[PDB]
Amino acid sequence: VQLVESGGGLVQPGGSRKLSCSASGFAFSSFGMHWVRQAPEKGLEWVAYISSGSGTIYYADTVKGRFTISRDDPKNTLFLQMTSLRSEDTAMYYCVRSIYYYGSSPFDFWGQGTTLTVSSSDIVMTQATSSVPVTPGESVSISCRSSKSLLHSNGNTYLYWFLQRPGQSPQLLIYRMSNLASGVPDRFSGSGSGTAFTLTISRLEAEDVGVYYCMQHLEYPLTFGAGTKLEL
Amino acid sequence: TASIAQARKLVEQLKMEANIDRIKVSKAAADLMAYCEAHAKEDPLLTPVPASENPFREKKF
Amino acid sequence: QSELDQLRQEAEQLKNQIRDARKACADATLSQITNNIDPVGRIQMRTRRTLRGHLAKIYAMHWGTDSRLLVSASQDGKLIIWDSYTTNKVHAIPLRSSWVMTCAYAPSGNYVACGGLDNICSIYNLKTREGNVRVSRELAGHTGYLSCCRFLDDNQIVTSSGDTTCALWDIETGQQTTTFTGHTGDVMSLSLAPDTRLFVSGACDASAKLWDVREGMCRQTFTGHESDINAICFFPNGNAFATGSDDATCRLFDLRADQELMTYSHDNIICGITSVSFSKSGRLLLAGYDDFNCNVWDALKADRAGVLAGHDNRVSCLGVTDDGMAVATGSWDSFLKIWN
Amino acid sequence: GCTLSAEDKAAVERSKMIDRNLREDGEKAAREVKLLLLGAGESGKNTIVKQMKITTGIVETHFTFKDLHFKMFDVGAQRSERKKWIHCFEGVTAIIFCVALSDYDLVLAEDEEMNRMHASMKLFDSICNNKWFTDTSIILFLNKKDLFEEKIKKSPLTICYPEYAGSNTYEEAAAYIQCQFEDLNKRKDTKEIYTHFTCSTDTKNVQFVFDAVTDVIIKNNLKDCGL
Amino acid sequence: FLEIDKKNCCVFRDDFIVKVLPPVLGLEFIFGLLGNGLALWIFCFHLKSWKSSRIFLFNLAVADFLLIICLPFLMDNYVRRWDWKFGDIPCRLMLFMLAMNRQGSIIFLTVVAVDRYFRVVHPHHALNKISNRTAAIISCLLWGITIGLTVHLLKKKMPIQNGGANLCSSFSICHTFQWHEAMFLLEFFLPLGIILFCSARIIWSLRQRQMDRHAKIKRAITFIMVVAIVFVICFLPSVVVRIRIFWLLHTSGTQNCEVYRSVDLAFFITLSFTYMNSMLDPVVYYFSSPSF
Ligand SMILES: O=C(O)c1cccnc1
Repeated sequence: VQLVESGGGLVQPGGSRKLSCSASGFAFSSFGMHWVRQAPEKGLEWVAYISSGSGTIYYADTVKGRFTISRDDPKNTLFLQMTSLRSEDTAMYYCVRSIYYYGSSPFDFWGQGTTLTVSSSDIVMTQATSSVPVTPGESVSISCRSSKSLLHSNGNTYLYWFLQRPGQSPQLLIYRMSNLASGVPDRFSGSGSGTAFTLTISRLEAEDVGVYYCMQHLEYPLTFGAGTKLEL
Repeated sequence: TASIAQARKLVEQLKMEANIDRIKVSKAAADLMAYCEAHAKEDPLLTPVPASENPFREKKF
Repeated sequence: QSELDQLRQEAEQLKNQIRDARKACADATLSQITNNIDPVGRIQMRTRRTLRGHLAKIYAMHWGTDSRLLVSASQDGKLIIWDSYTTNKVHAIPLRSSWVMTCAYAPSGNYVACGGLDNICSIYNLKTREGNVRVSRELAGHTGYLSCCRFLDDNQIVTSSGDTTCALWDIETGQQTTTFTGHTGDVMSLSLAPDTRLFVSGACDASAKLWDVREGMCRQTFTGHESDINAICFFPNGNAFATGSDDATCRLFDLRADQELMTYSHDNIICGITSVSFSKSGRLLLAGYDDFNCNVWDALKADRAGVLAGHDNRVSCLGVTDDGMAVATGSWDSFLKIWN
Repeated sequence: GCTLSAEDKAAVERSKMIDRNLREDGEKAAREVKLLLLGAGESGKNTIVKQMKITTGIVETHFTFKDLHFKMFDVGAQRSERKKWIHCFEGVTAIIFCVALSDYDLVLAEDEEMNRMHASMKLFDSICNNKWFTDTSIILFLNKKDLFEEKIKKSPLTICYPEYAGSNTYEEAAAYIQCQFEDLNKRKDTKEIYTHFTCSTDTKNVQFVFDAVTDVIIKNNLKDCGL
Repeated sequence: FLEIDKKNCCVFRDDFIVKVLPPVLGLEFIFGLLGNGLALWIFCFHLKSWKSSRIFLFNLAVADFLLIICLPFLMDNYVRRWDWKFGDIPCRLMLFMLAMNRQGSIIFLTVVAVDRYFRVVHPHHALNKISNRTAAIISCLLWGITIGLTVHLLKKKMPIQNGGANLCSSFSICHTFQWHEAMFLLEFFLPLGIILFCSARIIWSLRQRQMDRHAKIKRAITFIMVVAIVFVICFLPSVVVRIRIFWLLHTSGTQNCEVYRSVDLAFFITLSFTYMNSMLDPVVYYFSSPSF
């Protein structure tokens, strides 16, 4: 499974740029695809989303109107046409694989995105801590606070934990507040109730360090938390 | 000799399932009845739970 | 030929000895032991959900052990994983053979099986890194149609077949580790025991055989029916099981008594049973019929508690969830109904 | 309705995509003609499938003739009893029934007191008067025709049919086999039996199958409109 | 005598109408009432509109049902000679219901005949295997085609007074050449050609396929000619007397009207022969039908 984003580079402001994502190794037409920004030395930020079969397209209200996301399910290719490129649109644009059925793990595969450089209501996810130094072996509890109850009426709590290692695309750890992702070892665990959340890492290692983002998936736009960086 | 192996293994099977310690039908029926009363409250089909505990309801839309 | 005839004389002696031994065990019927028991009332189950989307006759369904997902197989070549609480479809698996007669959800939920007239138990990986459901294995050792398959684990699956044999398989190997070669008619149903060490198998020789999965032997044999046993289901104890036959009677047998305990028959019923299940306590015996409706039997008094009548064609499959919450009932009218 | 979550909505959308694909697959399979190919063990079904379309299980034989997709399901490799799986083909368009009519004198391999044509007659009686094919029409094929017209020059039909009062020419014995097979129909007003002789023909058997299937599709179209 | 809504159209309160038209309209009303009541009740509750052709037959049923429930208004008009005693916009919608349900019944007879044509002579067509959600789309679009041609009566002045008698009839003998009389001629002649071509081609195909020997095909080839001759003997005697009216309009103008009295008495008795098709279409289209 590979998501290889293309495009980017230096774009002078007011000019368009089409960000292509050549998907490979998975059934691309079945996945709802997202674009997620990451401004330099800042947090993750969701940009656009297109559904499986292109039937439902959401954007961030920052990019609502200026950006258009599109698919080519034969070519296995996701596009993002970015008209009127402002100077806050300079970021690394990750393209995210996500599928939605009962028990699916959306946001589970991220591409190594393109660094695009430009010259010059929402559920607020508040991670109050921002840097936690821990030695390998300590039991960390990274917390996250929501501005709205992510517990929906059906029973599950749409809270998504990510790990962005340095020099790496973000990787889903915990999907829907308690469920570990597929490649994730049984050392991360999620717990919480409605608004107050915590990711308890047990027996930390050297690769478990990095930035840790919580994300809501209850309501669009999908707001991320400001990431809790972990060092040694 | 054409099907003596089939018939002799049928005799062997009738010999081995004759040599099982059976339980009297009263104890078997009483153990099924004791399982039925020991789990009757944990049965949402003979005791129809009200709709707040039932995941199968009627939809507005 | 003296030897074959004197050994079938020994076989008839063994049948007479087994018959008189289980008659010596028969002292008091279950219907006269549970005569003091207050019967369950008029069971009124409404169709809560109806699952639309199959185009042909549904031949099998199987509940997931999470009691929310169920797979259903129909002969439009489609294996559909349904979400029952939301009614919506989780997967549609197009089958390589349209003639599917059985389906089985894995208790992990990672896999699903299907099989039928192609004599192949295709096993489908539901949870792939890709978003498609792909075939993980095709078990191609049976010579008759597959009538029932049942997952023991992620890697073990026992498959009934119309070649008069059951077979315990290994999925990563692809070959049958065990073959159960005792039936003389087409084996039409399986039911694993809850501890998964035993399984019963009803066949078209009107006999249900209790097998041992590990030892590979026929432990007990249960002959109480007159016609072909189409359906079988273990009691939730694991010490009894009911059989649905084309005799239009359901019979509950016991493993420890090695005999029939009850007969769930009605004189106004002439068509056979296609499907048999129990509720979570084993008090209710859900039985699907060819008179287009399920019947709810009191499984301790043989009095028909309720009737699940919503199907325009023959009820072909029914399962009660593992928490006993619902009864899905699929049928030849291309719909599954969830009852509660 | 906004009672669903952001993931419940996308799961409902995925289910509607699944619904769209299921409807398109059902519409694709509705155009295809399903044919249950039956017959005895030595009845010449493989000759039929190799001159019409130009391991275990059942075998489907897809072929296209005059912009119809046909699907011929050979079930000869099911040694299990037909009662437990013949309802799978309830709703098949027609039943191709091949009979090697040169096997009137030949006897079986498993029972040498019953001749093969009377076994094909009992199979035709079980299939035609079945409760699942009360209105499924039968395209009956009498296959080995030139071998039959040689073998009746070498051996009479009285070996097969004792009540026969005709001679050993081809047309008498062939019409007698055809009528003795069509007298096994006990419906006669609900299902039709279409009969053909298929020895060495060039694209004529599949033309007969297309014409009989067209008559079946006309009758089912008229039943879909109530007429 | 003469009357001018916008042109001179001789209208007549003839005394044979009050004798013979309320009995035949009462017979058509109660016979069509039992027929379309059983038909719409079955099509709504006993068997749903499962097929495409059952949808088209249900639309024929609701068309001639709307016609027969409009019919006792016209019967209570026919108790009078031509006095409409029920307002002005009720008679305008009454003439709308009559004309629209008569043309909608004709359009749905024609679409059932074309559906049978494609089911017989083109049996491997995509139009035979069309779903319910496009059969209902086709039926509602045909309802739109009918209503869009008949709302021009809806924009009329409703009752037109004679000399004190308040007439309300949308078939006035006017030389202006309104869309209603041309729509009468077209709604016969184009569906006559389509129904006769489809029925003759169905009979020719079911004879060329040598499949008329079946026990139920030779019932259907009679009950297709039956619906063709029912259409003809119900709609042709109105159209030939309307062509007599047009002949008298081309040969006579609007000068002497006392031959128009006999011609219009015949025209309104044959207009009762129009509504007896709405009476007959239940038994002939559904109670003659198997699978019902
Ligand atoms: O129903 C009609 O078509 C009609 C009858 C009389 C006058 N105008 C219209």
